[PDB]
Amino acid sequence: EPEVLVEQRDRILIITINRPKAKNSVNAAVSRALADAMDRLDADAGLSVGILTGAGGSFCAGMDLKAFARGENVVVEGRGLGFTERPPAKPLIAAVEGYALAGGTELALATDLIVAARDSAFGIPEVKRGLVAGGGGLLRLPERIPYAIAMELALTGDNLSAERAHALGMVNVLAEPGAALDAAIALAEKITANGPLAVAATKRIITESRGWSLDTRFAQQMKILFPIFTSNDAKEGAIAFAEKRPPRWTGT
Amino acid sequence: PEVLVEQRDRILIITINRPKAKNSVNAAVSRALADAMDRLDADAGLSVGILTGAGGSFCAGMDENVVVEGRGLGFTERPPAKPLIAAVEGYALAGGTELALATDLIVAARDSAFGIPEVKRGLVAGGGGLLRLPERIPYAIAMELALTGDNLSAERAHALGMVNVLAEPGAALDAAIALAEKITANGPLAVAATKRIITESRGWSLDTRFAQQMKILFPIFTSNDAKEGAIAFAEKRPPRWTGT
Amino acid sequence: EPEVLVEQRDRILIITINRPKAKNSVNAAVSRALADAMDRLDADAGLSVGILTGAGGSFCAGMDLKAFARGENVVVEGRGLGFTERPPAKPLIAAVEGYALAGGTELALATDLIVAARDSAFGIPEVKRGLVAGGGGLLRLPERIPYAIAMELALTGDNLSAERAHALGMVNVLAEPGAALDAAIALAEKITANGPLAVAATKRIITESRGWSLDTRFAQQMKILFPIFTSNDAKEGAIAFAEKRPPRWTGT
Repeated sequence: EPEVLVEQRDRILIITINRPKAKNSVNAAVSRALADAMDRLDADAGLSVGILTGAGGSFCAGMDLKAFARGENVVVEGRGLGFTERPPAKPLIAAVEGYALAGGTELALATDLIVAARDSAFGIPEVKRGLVAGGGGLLRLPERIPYAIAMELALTGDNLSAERAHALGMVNVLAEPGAALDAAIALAEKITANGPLAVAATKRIITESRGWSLDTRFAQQMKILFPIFTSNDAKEGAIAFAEKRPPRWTGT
Repeated sequence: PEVLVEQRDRILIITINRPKAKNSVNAAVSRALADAMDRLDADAGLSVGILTGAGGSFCAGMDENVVVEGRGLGFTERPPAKPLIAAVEGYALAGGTELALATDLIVAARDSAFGIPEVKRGLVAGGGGLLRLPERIPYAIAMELALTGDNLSAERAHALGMVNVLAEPGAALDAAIALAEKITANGPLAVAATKRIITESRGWSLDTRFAQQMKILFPIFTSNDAKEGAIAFAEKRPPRWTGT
Repeated sequence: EPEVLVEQRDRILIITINRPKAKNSVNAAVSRALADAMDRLDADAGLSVGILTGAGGSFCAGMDLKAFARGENVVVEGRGLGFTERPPAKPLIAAVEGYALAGGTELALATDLIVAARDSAFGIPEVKRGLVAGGGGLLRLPERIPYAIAMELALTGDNLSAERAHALGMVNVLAEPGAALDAAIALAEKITANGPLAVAATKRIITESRGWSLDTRFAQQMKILFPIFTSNDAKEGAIAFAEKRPPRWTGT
């Protein structure tokens, strides 16, 4: 059985970490296959949105430390844990059941949107074992929830419940336990109904803009806006609306 | 006149005045907005601006040279130096949301709504909504709103810390004036320096931030208002500022 | 009678501003003794976490204006108001009773975590007196709570209650009035149970990462992670977890 399963439903790619006996921990096989799945997602013109999930009712207990200690290529150059260091250009949704701990919280945080079972949990317990979270949890956590609560979780290693992460605005949608994938699919479909060149460019600006100075950010944004103004989709969106009918996207 | 301007002691009230087009921005509006922000920043007897729209709507979005270079849609690309409060009624969608975000403080009717629907129509929000929404509410909720194009209610924007004040429908301007009055009561230079530091510090490195700040602090130490504030407090009486 | 009390309780350094008379405001003696205590915290191998508090029902009323006016060296070069310009490497917790105003709010913000009494208050009223908060409150407050609320508070000068600062995510823990210090100690102890090199690097990464670009952040982080991989504590964490017993940390 593949250590990561990949399935297309319409224009959504569903990516499932499949080591439920190892609590979906990330070895080199998972890390390469996540990497390849994101490549696939970005390259395939028939796809609009990715969804990341774990098999068997749990998202991911983190990095496979045994595999790392033995020497597998778990943290891939320019990619990290699967894609922690190079997320995909297209929208990516985490669908979380059970535990998303350590590297697993890091994978969730590397996505754009999180849908989490009401009974699921996150955390970076690394320090409790004399480790440090190095898959970007320490870079992204303080950017998703209040700085001091991120600090607190990082230094204590305490769990952060899905409901608390939703209250703090880290988790976008709370689902019925067992129903996270379905809710993430519903969310993915809303995004998929939108203009794909506009969606991608919109994600890029949100993401990159934190690195842009006050003085330069409008000009940097404009370089990304520039192909939108003359895109076929931009003209279609206006035509359809004025024709009072649904839009038809081509990604051009 | 497609934009009204009034002075109320140290407050400037700037009213988009085209309710027929749901207060959408044309070149007259845009140029007059920019004109009013410059007026706000020039007069040392003004401390705070308020931006509102006439007749139960704030601004519907973009309506012809509407986007003044170096300034944007009225002021989206160079907001004023001084504090600016949006007073929101009805729909503030698309470019109207961007106008609201370009202000510092948002006072909104409890029945008003925000949103950046641009992607639904194969467009991208270019007036700063994508730059500012993620600064104002949690990053992932901003991402969600941007990619889906869904509305964000005034009550939810208030819960997320983007709307400073919920007001009764029809009363957003009055609440905005009360908020402005709480600010015009404070030292004019110290208020202005306070906004400047908060704004610019976003872009200062940890190793330079205090020295960068000290440059702004410097004339406050010797300002007449600093002495007046000290004199007024011991004397247990209200301060009489001069903006020097 | 000394103006800053410093007490060790096991691995916790407790630092008490001791000028209840002057509402624990910072003159040059308090300022230098705060810096000395932060130096002691970082230098002492038997120390893991600091707690900053104020004697007598109040945290700190801010800079001592009478001291500043008579020309005392209150704002120490390279340190600021005690440590506002140079916080310590080890974790630091503010334990807040009564008022933490003006420079007092800025002291609390220069810590990593805030434990506040349910009836305590924060704020930066400077502008009401024609002054400007120069101890970092204008730098840090918009990093702790929603940006436009930070903006609002700085311009109006309004108090922010402990309950509101907690709802906003600035205060980590609400304590019983009069028992802020004990709740800070319990929080310190959770952090003290964790691996000291790992905790120190964790705080470091969270703090510094705010200034690293997207395309350099993982490499800058790696520089800090590097000695964690081969530290004796990472090994001790594994062995202690293997043997199902408390880890015995060495800081190596």
